[PDB]
Formats: sequence, C-alpha cells, structure tokens
Amino acid sequence: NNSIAIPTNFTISVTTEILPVSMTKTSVDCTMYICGDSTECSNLLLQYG
Amino acid sequence: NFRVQPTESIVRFPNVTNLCPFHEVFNATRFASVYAWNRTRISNCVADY
Repeated sequence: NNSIAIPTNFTISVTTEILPVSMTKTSVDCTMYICGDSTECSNLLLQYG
Repeated sequence: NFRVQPTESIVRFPNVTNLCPFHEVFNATRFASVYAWNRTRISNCVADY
C-alpha cells in the first residue's frame, strides 16, 4: 500500500532494429521466357490476349 | 523489347567418320555369282549418299 521503488543509477543502452526497405526489381520478357527467343510459337502466343 | 540475330553455324558431331562400302560396289571389278548375291552389311558410316 505504501512502498515505492525508485532508480538510483541508469544505463544507456543501444539496441538495433533491422528493417527491409526494398526488394530486387525484376523485369520479365514475357515472350522470350514463355516462347523462347525465336519462335512462331510467339506468333501463337499473341492469341492468348 | 529487342533482339534477333541470324547466322547459321552448324558445326557437326563427326569429323572424318568412315564413308561406307559405297563407291566399292558402284565401283567393283568382280561381282559375285548371281545367286550368291553379294549382300554385305554396309559398314559403320558416313554413308552420306
């Protein structure tokens, strides 16, 4: 009911916090992946919208 | 996007593989008795006709 605890010294503490901010920005060559660089396959691919 | 390029290089598996018994029947001096048809089993190849 009537007792309190009070610091008498202190401590400076440095902690770290690692955060991800950005990730690798890729791009894809939709045809060259799907259809292979050099193919009338690509000519079929454009059918797919 | 961007790329195409043609130039055909078709360097091939063989180098100097043996031809065949060809140019040996087409160019033989003495053939067989007719019923003893001189079938062989023409050899390994490059029988590139």
